[PDB]
Amino acid sequence: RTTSQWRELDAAHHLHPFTDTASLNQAGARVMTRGEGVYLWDSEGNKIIDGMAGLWCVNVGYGRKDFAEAARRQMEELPFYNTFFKTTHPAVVELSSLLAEVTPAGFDRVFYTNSGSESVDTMIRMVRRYWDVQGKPEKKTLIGRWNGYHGSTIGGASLGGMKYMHEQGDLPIPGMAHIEQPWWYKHGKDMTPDEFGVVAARWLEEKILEIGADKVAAFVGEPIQGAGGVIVPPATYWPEIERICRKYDVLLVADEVICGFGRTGEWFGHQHFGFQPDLFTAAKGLSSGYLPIGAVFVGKRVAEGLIAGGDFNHGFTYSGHPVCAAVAHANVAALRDEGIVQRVKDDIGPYMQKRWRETFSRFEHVDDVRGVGMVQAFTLVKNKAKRELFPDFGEIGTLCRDIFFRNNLIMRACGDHIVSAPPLVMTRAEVDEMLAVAERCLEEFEQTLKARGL
Amino acid sequence: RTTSQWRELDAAHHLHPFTDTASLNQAGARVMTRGEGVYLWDSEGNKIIDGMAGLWCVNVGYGRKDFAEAARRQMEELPFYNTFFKTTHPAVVELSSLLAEVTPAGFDRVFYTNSGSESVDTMIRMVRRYWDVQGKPEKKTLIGRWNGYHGSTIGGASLGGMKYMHEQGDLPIPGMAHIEQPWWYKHGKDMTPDEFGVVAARWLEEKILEIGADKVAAFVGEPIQGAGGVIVPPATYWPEIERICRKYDVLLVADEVICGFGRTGEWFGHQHFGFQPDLFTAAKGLSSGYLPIGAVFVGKRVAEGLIAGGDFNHGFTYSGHPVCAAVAHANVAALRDEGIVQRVKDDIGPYMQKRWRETFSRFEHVDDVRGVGMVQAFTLVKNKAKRELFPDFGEIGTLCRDIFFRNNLIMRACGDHIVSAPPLVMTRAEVDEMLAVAERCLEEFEQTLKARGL
Ligand SMILES: *Cc1c(COP(=O)(O)O)cnc(C)c1O
Ligand SMILES: *Cc1c(COP(=O)(O)O)cnc(C)c1O
Repeated sequence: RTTSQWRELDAAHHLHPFTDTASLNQAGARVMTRGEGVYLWDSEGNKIIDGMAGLWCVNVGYGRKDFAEAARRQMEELPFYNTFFKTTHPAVVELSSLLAEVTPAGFDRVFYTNSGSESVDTMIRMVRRYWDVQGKPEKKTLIGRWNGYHGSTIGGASLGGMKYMHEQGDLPIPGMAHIEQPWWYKHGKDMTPDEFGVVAARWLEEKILEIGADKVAAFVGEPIQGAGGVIVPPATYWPEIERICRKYDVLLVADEVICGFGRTGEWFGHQHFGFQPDLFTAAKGLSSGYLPIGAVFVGKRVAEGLIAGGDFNHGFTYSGHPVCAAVAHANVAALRDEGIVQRVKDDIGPYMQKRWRETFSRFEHVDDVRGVGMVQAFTLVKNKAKRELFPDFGEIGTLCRDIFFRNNLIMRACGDHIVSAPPLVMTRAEVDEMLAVAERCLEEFEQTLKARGL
Repeated sequence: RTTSQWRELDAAHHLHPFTDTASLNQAGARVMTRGEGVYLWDSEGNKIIDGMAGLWCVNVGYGRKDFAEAARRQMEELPFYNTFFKTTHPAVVELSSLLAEVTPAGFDRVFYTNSGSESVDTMIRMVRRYWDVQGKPEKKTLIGRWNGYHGSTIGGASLGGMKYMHEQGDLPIPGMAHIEQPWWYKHGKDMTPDEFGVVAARWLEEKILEIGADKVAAFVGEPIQGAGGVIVPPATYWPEIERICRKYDVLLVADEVICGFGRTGEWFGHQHFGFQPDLFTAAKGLSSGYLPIGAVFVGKRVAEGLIAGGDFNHGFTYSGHPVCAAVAHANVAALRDEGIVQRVKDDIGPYMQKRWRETFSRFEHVDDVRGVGMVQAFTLVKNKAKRELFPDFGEIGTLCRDIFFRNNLIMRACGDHIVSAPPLVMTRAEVDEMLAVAERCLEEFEQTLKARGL
């Protein structure tokens, strides 16, 4: 089948996530056919550097033949059985045991789902059920942040702070509130990042008192905001958020769907930033994207509460799916046993962060060069001196994104932020290869900008 | 590694869907280890007849080594790439094209998810977006039915009509309404099923008029209610429902997550009952549960509307997952090319239905014996003549279900309804084997019932 034929059928039959279907079909979709290591190939034979690891998720890289064997094997002995009928199976039990070993102490119990979005919905129902069991039926409001992302279920879309999502579905649903994000470049004023972190955290206390603590169930946040543009909060932020949650008896929830499983060099983002959530949600890197699986890790306090509540009338047919569990188990064992997470912390992470800042810090319209471990970013700005952003935030980002895409480099544009999260197994030489291409693209971007009078 | 050790680890680490964790952990979970055809084996070596096909989903049966090979091949080539970045891949394109061939005309476009619950959330958001595009922002209420089931996301749980789900999470969310279910045994009074079908359908009309039609976006229903107990509506019901929807310009949605992919003998439940929905939701049988995947099949009218609205800000990371799509393609090809669906319609379906009715007709406390294709059921009753149900609906069903499991037969109890949906590939010999066990179990049930208080 040819490229044109694949594009024709896709256009005729397939509706994509977060896309303008009419526009995509007119332009024709790029057809990705093969993956190896940190590279992809499309139907036209182009070799491509995947600086986004699929979608923040292919942490061990492409080409894991042993994962495929594990999946083949499980699918042959027991492709599926449910966990609804007072029933279980070996794959899900073994995964549960292994996860308990790589997660912080006090996270022994896990609830499985198919996606990060379902994980978030599960977490929402869990935190509300918890307060009901505690004898506090009014404590039901969850607080998230503007520009935070927590998936695409009705629940996750509501808890998320993307107005372009809220506007489709009559969202958010009741019992959801939002505070501003800890984006220093925009909101920092004449504060240092550290003093801004305290101020941005205290926005949470302001909202809790506005609503009434007796009505607030939880605060939920990504340790680093992903889809929002890799917004890295100041070091003072999460400790203050935690102090506030504790003061007002509000549950603290980390959404680890992106930061989870080695992304920051720690196993989980909350470990890097030094707070202790009562639950956290996961997916993506849990299986390195090799098969769909998500999870909610429930701390002991919330677990006991749920357990005391009897029946928990929640779950999905494919919860604990044997094949996905078998692959996830192989992935997590690899991340640990092959020293992949440790390598991010000790070796490739520090190297990436150094080289990232050496590469982009010299560009006239790049600023806020940032990142940790193997997630990094910067922002395209009109004038660094005034911290002035381009109008129509996102239009310039698209231009630069298309230049990357044309040059067979995948880095994503989130508004005018450029972000990257490559496979964790990326070599130092691969890191340098990617940056050399990225640098060339920014030079092309800089000239294209000046040449358009922008 | 022994039964005991898996049960200790499951208790210690695993939170299951729809169960009392405290009780299960005390009693011990049943460990399912392997499957072949229509049979399962547990860690204790018991051979089990799976009369529920996993969870209404293992439609081609266990042991498809060809599906495992399709999975392996795809996972080695491209285990994942996203469909977000103006990108696609051959597996999802191929599946989309095959699906268009087995779905009714006018359904050419499909949106992928990981589960039936995500499909329902997707459908809710599409339905509301569609009406926004029409310039009718108040046309946002979706109507479902009491005892309907549409998943376990916050959205799906709210649209579903299970009170016990509503009472956990503060559901339903706004813009949801419910009408009574077309359960003739309970609500039929002195009407014929056909007369009742019209009355029960008209409950939708009176609800629309109570709310106001300009505020009603859609009616959503399972052609046959699954988790509610295989409630089979009279022949007159769906045509009247459809007539009412057209009268009030209300979208009609079939939830085919169970009835889909051959369960009734047609490819889809709505084909059997002769109505034409504007969208329908799928999962389960889409891949015979071999991997998690779901879909929304979008008809031409709504597709046109979504497409006219530019960005559709919705979707999941693993939407259209290559490996899952490759396995679903294999499954759908098998259902068609191996004549499995046709065989349900022409051979095993009629046989099952005849034998089901022959088997359970004689029992004193069994009534409303029903079914179509390879979904069938009956209800345990205190007195047939009065159509008097036992009090504490569900307690007596539990008694009977337990007898089944002690005799290595899986049939589910939904309240006091006993239900069955075995793999579609079940042979006539296997049907008779299953019914011989079940008949024995019902004889024991009548015994104990009479022995300890009818
Ligand atoms: C991607 C993502 C989700 C949702 O995961 P899906 O698998 O796409 O449903 C939730 N939270 C965060 C932080 C994410 O990055
Ligand atoms: C099982 C089911 C769902 C939900 O599917 P999951 O894959 O469990 O999320 C939705 N609708 C119907 C009719 C179902 O039977």
